[PDB]
Amino acid sequence: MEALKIALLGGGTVGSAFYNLVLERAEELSAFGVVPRFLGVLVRDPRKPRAIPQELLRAEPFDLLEADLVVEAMGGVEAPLRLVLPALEAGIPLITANKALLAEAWESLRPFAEEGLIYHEASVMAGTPALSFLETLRGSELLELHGILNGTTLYILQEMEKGRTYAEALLEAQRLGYAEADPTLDVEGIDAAHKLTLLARLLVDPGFPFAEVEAQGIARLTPEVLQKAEARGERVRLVASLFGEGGRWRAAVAPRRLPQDHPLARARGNALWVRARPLGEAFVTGPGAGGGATASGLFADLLRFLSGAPGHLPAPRARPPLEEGSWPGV
Amino acid sequence: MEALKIALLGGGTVGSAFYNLVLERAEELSAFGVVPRFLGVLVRDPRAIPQELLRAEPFDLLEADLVVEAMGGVEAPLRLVLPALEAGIPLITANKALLAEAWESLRPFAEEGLIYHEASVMAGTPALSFLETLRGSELLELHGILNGTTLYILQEMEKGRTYAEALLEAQRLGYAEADPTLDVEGIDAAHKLTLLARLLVDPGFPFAEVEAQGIARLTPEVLQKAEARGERVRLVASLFGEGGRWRAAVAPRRLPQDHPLARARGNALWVRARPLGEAFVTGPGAGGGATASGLFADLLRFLSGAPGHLPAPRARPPLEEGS
Ligand SMILES: N[C@@H](CCO)C(=O)O
Ligand SMILES: N[C@@H](CCO)C(=O)O
Ligand code: NA
Ligand code: NA
Repeated sequence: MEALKIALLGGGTVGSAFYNLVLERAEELSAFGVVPRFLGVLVRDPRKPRAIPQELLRAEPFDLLEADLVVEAMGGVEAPLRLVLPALEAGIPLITANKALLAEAWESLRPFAEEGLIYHEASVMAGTPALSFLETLRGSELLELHGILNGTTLYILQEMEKGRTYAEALLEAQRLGYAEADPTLDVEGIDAAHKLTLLARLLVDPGFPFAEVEAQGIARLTPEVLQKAEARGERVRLVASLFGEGGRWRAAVAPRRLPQDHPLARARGNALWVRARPLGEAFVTGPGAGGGATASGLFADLLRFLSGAPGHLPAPRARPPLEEGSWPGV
Repeated sequence: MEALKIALLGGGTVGSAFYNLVLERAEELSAFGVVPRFLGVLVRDPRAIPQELLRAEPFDLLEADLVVEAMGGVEAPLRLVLPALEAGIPLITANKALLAEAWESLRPFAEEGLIYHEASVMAGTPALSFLETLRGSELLELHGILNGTTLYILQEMEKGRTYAEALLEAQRLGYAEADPTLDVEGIDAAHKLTLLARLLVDPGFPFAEVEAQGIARLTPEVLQKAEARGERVRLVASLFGEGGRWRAAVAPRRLPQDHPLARARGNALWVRARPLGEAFVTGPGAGGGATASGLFADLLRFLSGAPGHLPAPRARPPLEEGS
């Protein structure tokens, strides 16, 4: 019964949900010969009430190099980057839900992702299978991908359909723990753009640049626009699309007018829809935000690791699209 | 650059789609530093594979890097694959009957990461990888539509087609097992359910504990009565706790018409789990190209250095006495 030494960066909603899920499932972990021990938990304010023992809280960065895993849920990009690099350089894996970090700091992190050191299932659609879904879809050649990747904005549109205001729905989504610390990221399409980038890199181009995604959000939408779409037989959603234009992959995020019977329109959670050759049309859906939903993703990766599987790899080379693709905007 | 020496067992619709997919996608493989080299294709009936590669009799597998099996049956493929597994050679298979019935012999190799079998449930639609990620949570209930032939038949009988006429149409389309009994009496669903249970909740789950029935009581009139009640009938494979133990069943179920499982056009797996919540995957569960996508996914999984599909490390406790 060896120690599994975990350094946890972040003690907010996700880090806490993680810490507690680990404790609750500690029995399950003995089935691999380990007992989880947290070396420490990086938090901003050690005085806040928190379901993590005081004795483990760290206000300043702590040495990571004795850890077996670093789990990162601390927010931002540059700071987590500088903290995880020394661990990665030492061959310590990282488990993360940090889609901005992966999207924006890929020059530094790609070499370690290539070595199977980075697990990030929870960085897209939380614990809903998304990266594992695309790992399987590698069996085919991608024709087109369209996803509703951002939970906060799905929630807002679902509530506006029911007549609720933008502002009301937003505030609710922040209370549910769906929104980013900057909710602009959610509502302007940027969070969906981060996630789209990561899907592109896994599936078709390991160097795909975040800056190439063309993103717009939901700031022009209102209950009246969604009610006019309901009368046309349509639902408006924020959709992240990857498709071929002139022999190159084009990535875009934008509101789209969907037929109301489409899988993407009827999904209650977040959703990822793929057409690929020769499989055909496949889709996955589930909760794409929240503390528990995200911790399920991080824990799934912890189990992937402990089972002996490596992390999520980028696509082994870039390849061009098989066909010219094209949903209608609002 | 290394040669990947592949022994393919089966030259039917699946074997053939797989052979052609591997050669068509040989550039994809060279991005892992390999070149695919088939040793031979074992064939039952002496298709879209060169005649010179066909083998009417079994061939030594021990110099293979990988064995791929899409032969069907149990004991014949088992005896052909076991010497390879004993030598540490991995197996990629779509053969759900084999895994469900010969688990006493196959489990120890599955536990060492030598068996890849995504294609064995819902073909190349993610099902085993979906549950691998769901292990982050604990299962409360699982329900799937795991057989394509019976989904086709029910869908056609909704439209007023008779059982026999839909089954023949399913047979032309290539969905049905060679004996359609395995489809229509729920057995094929019950093989697949067993495999899902062993991955997620109990690595010793016996195929014999699955309580399976098929679609033989169903007709166009029954499905129309269900439609008038706002329901669809489907053949559903369920996994749920009852008095402290996991139970597995296959049977026709009256579903709400707007349920994800009722609205799915292909196979579907629907789960509630703690703390994730409700998740769902759907896509084609049958067919040559669909199956071949699964087997090739597994090949790429293997070549990237990831092990095969592991059983659950230990039986898990049910959280809910459901139904
Ligand atoms: N703000 C994100 C959180 C989960 O990544 C969302 O709404 O999807
Ligand atoms: N006969 C099976 C093939 C897929 O394994 C079906 O109908 O689902
Ligand atoms: Na995910
Ligand atoms: Na599958």
